[PDB]
Amino acid sequence: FEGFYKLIMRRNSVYVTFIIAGAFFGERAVDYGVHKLWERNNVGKRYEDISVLGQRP
Amino acid sequence: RLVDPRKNFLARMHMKSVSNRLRRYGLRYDDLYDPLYDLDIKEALNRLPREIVDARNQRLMRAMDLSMKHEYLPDNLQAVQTPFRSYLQDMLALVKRERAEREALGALPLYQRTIP
Amino acid sequence: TIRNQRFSLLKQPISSTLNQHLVDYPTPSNLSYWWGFGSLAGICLVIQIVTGVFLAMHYTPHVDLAFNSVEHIMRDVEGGWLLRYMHANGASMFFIVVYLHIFRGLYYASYSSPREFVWCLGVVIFLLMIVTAFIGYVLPWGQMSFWGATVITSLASAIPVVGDTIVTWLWGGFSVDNATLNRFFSLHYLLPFILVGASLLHLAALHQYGSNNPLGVHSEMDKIAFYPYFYVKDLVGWVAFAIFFSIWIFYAPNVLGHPDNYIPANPMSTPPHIVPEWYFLPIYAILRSIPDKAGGVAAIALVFICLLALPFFKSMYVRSSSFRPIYQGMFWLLLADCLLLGWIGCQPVEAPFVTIGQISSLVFFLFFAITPILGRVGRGIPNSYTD
Amino acid sequence: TIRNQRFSLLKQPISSTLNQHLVDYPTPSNLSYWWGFGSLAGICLVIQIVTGVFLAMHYTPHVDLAFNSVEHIMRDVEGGWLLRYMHANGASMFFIVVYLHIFRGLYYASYSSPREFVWCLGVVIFLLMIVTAFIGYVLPWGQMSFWGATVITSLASAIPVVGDTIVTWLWGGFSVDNATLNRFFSLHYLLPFILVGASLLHLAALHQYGSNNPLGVHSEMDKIAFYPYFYVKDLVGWVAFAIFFSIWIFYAPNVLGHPDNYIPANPMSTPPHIVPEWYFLPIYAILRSIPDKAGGVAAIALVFICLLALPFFKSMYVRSSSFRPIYQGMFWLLLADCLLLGWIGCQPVEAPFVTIGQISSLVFFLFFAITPILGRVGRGIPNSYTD
Amino acid sequence: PVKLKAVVYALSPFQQKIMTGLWKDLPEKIHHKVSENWISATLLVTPVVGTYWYAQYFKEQEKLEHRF
Amino acid sequence: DRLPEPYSNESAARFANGGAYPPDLSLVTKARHNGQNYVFALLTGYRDPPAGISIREGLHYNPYFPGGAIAMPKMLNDEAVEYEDGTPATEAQMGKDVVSFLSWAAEPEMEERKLMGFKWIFLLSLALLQAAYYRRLKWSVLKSRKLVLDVVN
Amino acid sequence: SWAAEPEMEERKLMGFKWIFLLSLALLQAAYYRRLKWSVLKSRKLVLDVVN
Amino acid sequence: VPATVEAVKTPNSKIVYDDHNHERYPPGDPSKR
Amino acid sequence: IDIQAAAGWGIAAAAGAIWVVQPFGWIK
Amino acid sequence: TIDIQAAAGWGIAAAAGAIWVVQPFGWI
Amino acid sequence: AFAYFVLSGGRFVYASVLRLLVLKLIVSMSASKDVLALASLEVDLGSIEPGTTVTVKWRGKPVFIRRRTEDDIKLANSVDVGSLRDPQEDSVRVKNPEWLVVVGVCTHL
Ligand SMILES: COC1=C(OC)C(=O)C(C/C=C(\C)CC/C=C(/C)CC/C=C(\C)CC/C=C(\C)CC/C=C(\C)CC/C=C(\C)CCC=C(C)C)=C(C)C1=O
Ligand code: HEM
Ligand code: HEM
Ligand code: HEM
Ligand code: HEM
Ligand code: HEM
Ligand SMILES: COC1=C(OC)C(=O)C(C/C=C(\C)CC/C=C(/C)CC/C=C(\C)CC/C=C(\C)CCC=C(C)C)=C(C)C1=O
Ligand SMILES: COC1=C(OC)C(=O)C(C/C=C(\C)CC/C=C(/C)CC/C=C(\C)CC/C=C(\C)CCC=C(C)C)=C(C)C1=O
Ligand SMILES: COC1=C(OC)C(=O)C(C/C=C(\C)CC/C=C(\C)CC/C=C(\C)CC/C=C(/C)CCC=C(C)C)=C(C)C1=O
Ligand code: FES
Repeated sequence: FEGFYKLIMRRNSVYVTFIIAGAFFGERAVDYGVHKLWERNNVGKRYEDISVLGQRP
Repeated sequence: RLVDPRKNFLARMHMKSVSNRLRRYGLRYDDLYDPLYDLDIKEALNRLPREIVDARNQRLMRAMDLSMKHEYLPDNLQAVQTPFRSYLQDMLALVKRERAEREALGALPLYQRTIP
Repeated sequence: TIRNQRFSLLKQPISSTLNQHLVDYPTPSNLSYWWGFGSLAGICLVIQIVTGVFLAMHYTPHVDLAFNSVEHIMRDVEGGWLLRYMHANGASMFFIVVYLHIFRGLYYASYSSPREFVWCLGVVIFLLMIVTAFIGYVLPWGQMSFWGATVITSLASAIPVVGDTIVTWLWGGFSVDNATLNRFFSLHYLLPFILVGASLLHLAALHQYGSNNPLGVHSEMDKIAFYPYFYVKDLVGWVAFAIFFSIWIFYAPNVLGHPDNYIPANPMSTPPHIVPEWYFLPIYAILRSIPDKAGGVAAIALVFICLLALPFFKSMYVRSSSFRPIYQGMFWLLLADCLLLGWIGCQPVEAPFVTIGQISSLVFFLFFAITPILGRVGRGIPNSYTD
Repeated sequence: TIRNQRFSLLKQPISSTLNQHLVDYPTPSNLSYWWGFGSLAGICLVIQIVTGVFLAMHYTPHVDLAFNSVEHIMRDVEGGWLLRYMHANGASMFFIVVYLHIFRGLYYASYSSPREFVWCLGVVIFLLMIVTAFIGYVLPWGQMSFWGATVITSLASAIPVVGDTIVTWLWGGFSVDNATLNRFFSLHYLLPFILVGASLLHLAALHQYGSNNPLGVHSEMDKIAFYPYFYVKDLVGWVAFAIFFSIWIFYAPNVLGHPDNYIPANPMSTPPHIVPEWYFLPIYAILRSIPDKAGGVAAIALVFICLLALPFFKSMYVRSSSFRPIYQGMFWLLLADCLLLGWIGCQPVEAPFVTIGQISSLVFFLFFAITPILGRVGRGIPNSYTD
Repeated sequence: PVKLKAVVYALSPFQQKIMTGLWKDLPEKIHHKVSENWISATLLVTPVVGTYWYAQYFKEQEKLEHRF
Repeated sequence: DRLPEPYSNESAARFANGGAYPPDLSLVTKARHNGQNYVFALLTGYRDPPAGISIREGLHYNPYFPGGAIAMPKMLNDEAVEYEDGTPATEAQMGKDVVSFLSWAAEPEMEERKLMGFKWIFLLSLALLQAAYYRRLKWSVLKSRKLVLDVVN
Repeated sequence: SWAAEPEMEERKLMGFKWIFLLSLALLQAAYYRRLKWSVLKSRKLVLDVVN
Repeated sequence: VPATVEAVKTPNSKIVYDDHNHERYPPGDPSKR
Repeated sequence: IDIQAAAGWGIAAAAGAIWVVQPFGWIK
Repeated sequence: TIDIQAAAGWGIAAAAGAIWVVQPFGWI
Repeated sequence: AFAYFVLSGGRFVYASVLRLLVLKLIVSMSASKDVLALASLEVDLGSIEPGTTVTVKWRGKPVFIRRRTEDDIKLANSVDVGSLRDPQEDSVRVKNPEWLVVVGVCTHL
């Protein structure tokens, strides 16, 4: 808690790492959340939802 | 002339609108005449007494501060404004008269604009 | 101050020029958000160049391969669709930002003294933007690319003596063909660099006297440094622009264009609806209004002559439309006229659009004809409106 | 004085920058003709850009059309043989002038303080020239072009972990193919404009302190204006260069080249002799003298590292070789060594050229290792040679 | 340099609220925007809208006249 | 390998179709205004011409086609195709399905493009809120300032 | 030989013409440089130092 | 006496800032850094 | 102030490399 | 009255240069 | 006077060199020899039904052929020559009163 907190506002090197980590985790969480809502809104329309998927003849 | 407010009512509306716009910022009409626009205004301004030029500069700083803040002058301050009280037109006209007299007699100008 | 020791690193010779021109340059404190479109235009130029250099790594300027290589970018190149849509929609965004940039100057009389050279350099820049975007639109080699090039390269034929000679030399042959496409690609790579250099001269010319302000008055009493105040102000516009640009790139990537460019070029058939990009429509409408080929080309040239002659017209010493109610009304009529001209350009050449375009073109030219006499009459205002 | 009126137009703001940086710039009066190769290199860059832009109007960057488009330039477009020979031989003239320019800086120690940044910017320019000329040589898509691009992109494989992935990323696939040729064309149009900017910064860095002189001494007591004295001296060099250039263009257009590039690229069979352009041969020689993959690439990087570290060595306070007999003698041995390395690169890899190339590479690196030692020992010259 | 006589008091950016001023005196802001610009908005919208409707009216009458 | 071509060249296509060339359908939904809707309406819009309109021999009437005379015959008839999933192959079902296939063929990147749009417009809106706060925080010292001058009017 | 270099005859005529013309320009270039510099190269400089 | 002269000669601890754009935090509050 | 800063900036550089290049799977 | 002669002299030069750059002897 | 005479001699070469280099770039953009070698051919054609228009190809110039009915010929002969922007008669533009053969390229642009 206080250990990381005092390092972030005191050293710019730590703060820069905090920005990089936030960009990494923040973008991944948004990408995951957007995909979950995309899957929910498109039930049954996916490529793997095809009933005859695997029997061409 | 059609620009006479007393004779033409359209000019009366034009003068009223300009006065109202100027009064909101505490600006005189002669404060809109900038010395960078031409060298005659700069010469006329340089000939004016210091107390007039200092007051012009303070009205301009007040107006630029109001414009930056998205504000107008308070109505109490707006009541004491004199948007059309002149301090430059007479001196500007004299400077233009002197410039034309120099040109008529074939003399070099006292000042020229820098080629940008 | 004797500079024996080294002070702040931004004042060293390594970065003194950048400090005085980008970081500490004094700027009027009352600048509005309408003054942030010059920096946006520079960013749009950077986007166009960066995406264009990477698109040229996959594009083939041959009539037999141009259309297919663009489709190869959209389908096969990893991330190709994004580069193509950021470049196609980027040209439209560039023109939107610049059109707003120009009309900001008209509203505030930014063209007036002592910044006449800034306006004149901008007009040359606008010409470079028009030429650059047009020849780029021929590169996909679609139906509108081919027939768009057939018209503009024929404009030289308005010259009586050497008009046909220039048309053939411009084509590289007797018709629009691979010679025209190959030479248009080389010019489309070179002109953006010339446009970068013209922008640097444009910024340098403005920095000689500084920026104009919404009040249009002397601004030396209240000037602040560009950084950080107008850096963060411009950053707000940059992020808001990115959202607008993203809406087109990801959700409406083809509405700003025409579907006919998705048909491969056919020199035999002709589309029933041959129109330029939306940002060339107002110029196109003025061309179509005049019922004479020679007169139409002269009208297009007269548009740029009127723009170039605007700063040098003897005028009143008041700049801002905030204190010029009559000129303020003229400006809003001109803006509506420019929108009307663009919409007419998309309309077919038939009644009633023919008459409307002629009236619209007449009103556009009236703005530049009425502006000088407003100044001459307006010069007597302080004498008339006494205390 | 009070600048109330307008004096000479050169001192007006429209041309004051050009006047101070070109017409009236203070220049040492004793500059020899060895100081005229900077303007020659600038003129060569302009010639390459102008001829290249017009050649790009006829060239097709496609493996099925690149070779034939160059032959179509030579045979079909009027004066196209002149544009192609001017461009092909212009790259050789550019390197001849820049090589003489670098050696003037070595002889007169123009890299020394206070001109370290000028030398460092020159090394960056030299790297840009090498990359620009190399990727241009791939464009004709001959046998020399294909096998030339195969190994330079393969140089990245010297990196152990990620070396293979960089090679495939540079190729755009798994072999030198149309993807490689198309991206090489885009970069070949862009890098010449980056070279223009780098040369302008190079020029700006030099103007901070002024040019060095053949005596290597303080020159502030005998400076003269660049115009017209060093303009008319540069004009003599320009005409003399034109005669030199015209001889190569009109009478020996293919002597500075290899006939193998007139064979269309064949990915199946390598030529028995495979060499770069002559101006890349000294780098070729150092690469082939190391009997290791990674060692060869490391030595190439060490060449540019040594060129970058030269101005920062603790050196004596005497610049010109005309007062440094030991340094002057080493310079002439280095010049002979660089000539030998270029000749060695043209030779096949076999005895005795392997031993000769190894020794020549050692001598080249010994120059940059001994020069700092000369400075430290030479520091005590004034205290030992007493009147 | 311009000679200036002035007294300026400033407060630290970290001692004041940053965003709540956006929605302060909103009725005054809307009234100022409408009352000062209604002529300007009229001069821009009316010619565009009026011309657009006239063209559609012209097209409708022309289309109906050519029918049988 | 690409999808096979039905004809050797354009001239062979025109000769086998009465002089009209069946256009390539890779980008047809993008190459026409309202492409998805227009193709469906054109496919399912073959009907008798209005009174007073005669169609020359070899052409068919279709109001959606410009001019009304199309050289393509009604090809989407009931049971023209056997579906492996068993859905009834009606005229509208086959018309809807082929336009869906044509839409994907013209825009195979739409799903990736739409997913990128939602994520980055949301992220840029968050940055816009921070950008406004950053601007207002820096400018607060200037906007709240009290300026005292001697001038009145 | 002609098929490989069909422009040779035109190329050689151009070379003789322009190398000859540029040689005249080089002779004029030397006169121009030595005319502008003569005022500097023949000047007499009187200074105060000896050693 | 001019206002600027009066302000210079009379320091005022009860300073009032313009509050149209920003409303201040109560004096004696910790910084929002 | 020198060793700690060097360690901190090296950590940020390593974090940036893992963030720009994602070597997930190469960690074997 | 020498500005007029200057204009006429420069007009001859402009005409002479025009016939020199473009040589329309086969067109006249 | 002698110096100006000598300097003008080299100025002759400089102007010629500048003119040559500028012209060489300009003419390089003109039509190439392979383009000019494809500017003259001949094509034969047949017949079409009345009231129709067939477009043929020559060298980037579509050719409009229209079989005009007798009613079309009367409509094309009942117009004032003076009102025409380009004064021309129907007969001087046609050989067969039924077959109109024109190049289908607008003279405007
Ligand atoms: C229906 O029909 C129409 C369209 O179709 C759909 C349109 O889309 C448009 C819109 C188009 C425009 C508004 C653009 C028109 C404006 C301009 C300026 C034309 C743009 C200009 C060009 C295309 C010309 C390209 C330029 C060149 C070839 C430059 C040539 C010169 C060169 C390369 C250099 C010359 C060389 C020398 C002097 C030699 C020495 C040089 C050195 C550098 C050393 C219109 C109006 C239209 O009615
Ligand atoms: C690529 C195109 C352009 C770029 C990059 C550009 C860039 C800029 C920049 C950065 C500024 C200063 C900041 C600003 O006022 O926004 C500026 C000011 C200005 N520009 Fe542009 N500009 C472009 C096009 C134009 C055009 C086409 C015109 C006019 C036809 C023009 C006229 C002006 C004027 C008059 C100003 C000064 C306005 C003032 O100070 O109030 N510019 N430009
Ligand atoms: C040096 C920088 C530039 C390069 C290398 C470049 C290159 C290209 C290339 C290769 C294409 C064809 C690929 C495609 O069709 O998308 C293209 C298209 C285009 N470029 Fe550029 N370009 C550059 C700058 C610009 C600029 C500054 C503009 C705007 C003025 C512009 C406007 C266009 C347009 C409108 C198209 C056609 C887009 C379309 O409809 O497909 N480009 N450019
Ligand atoms: C933007 C400017 C430039 C453009 C557009 C350009 C364009 C081209 C083009 C299209 C070719 C292929 C045609 C041919 O092979 O002759 C080419 C070849 C070449 N360019 Fe450039 N170039 C430029 C600048 C340069 C520069 C600065 C250099 C030297 C550093 C250079 C060196 C070469 C070389 C060596 C070749 C191959 C010559 C050969 O055919 O043997 N180019 N260039
Ligand atoms: C694009 C190619 C280059 C151009 C156009 C260029 C241009 C110039 C010019 C105009 C000067 C001043 C006049 C002169 O001394 O000749 C100069 C000086 C110099 N250049 Fe370069 N240069 C180029 C490449 C290089 C390279 C590759 C180096 C070596 C790394 C270099 C090192 C220097 C040095 C040391 C000076 C100072 C010379 C002195 O004053 O004694 N330059 N350059
Ligand atoms: C479900 C099957 C088909 C679909 C979805 C389809 C789609 C299309 C489309 C979108 C067009 C262009 C519409 C336009 O120009 O606006 C077209 C035109 C045409 N199609 Fe097809 N097509 C199909 C099958 C066929 C078949 C089987 C034939 C011939 C036996 C054919 C012959 C033609 C012809 C000749 C044209 C040109 C019509 C004209 O130019 O008037 N099509 N088709
Ligand atoms: C007070 O005055 C100022 C303004 O007015 C109020 C401004 O608006 C801006 C902000 C806007 C700028 C700088 C516009 C960008 C500059 C130009 C010339 C427009 C086009 C620029 C391009 C395309 C950049 C490309 C140039 C490159 C890459 C040069 C190479 C250099 C490097 C890679 C380092 C600044 C800094 C400013 O002070
Ligand atoms: C027989 O063998 C050999 C050849 O053959 C005949 C040669 O000719 C050469 C000549 C090559 C030399 C001297 C070195 C060339 C040096 C470099 C750095 C070229 C490498 C650059 C390439 C391939 C293009 C640069 C790519 C970039 C910048 C990527 C673009 C990316 C972005 C913009 C993001 C050598 C040594 C050789 O031994
Ligand atoms: C006393 O100082 C001077 C010198 O000694 C330091 C010189 O040696 C020279 C002569 C040599 C010069 C200027 C070499 C510079 C060459 C460069 C930067 C590369 C080629 C130059 C180009 C492409 C011009 C780019 C510049 C601009 C402004 C863009 C516009 C130009 C064109 C469109 C052509 C000059 C004029 C000079 O004064
Ligand atoms: S090209 Fe036919 S009217 Fe313009």
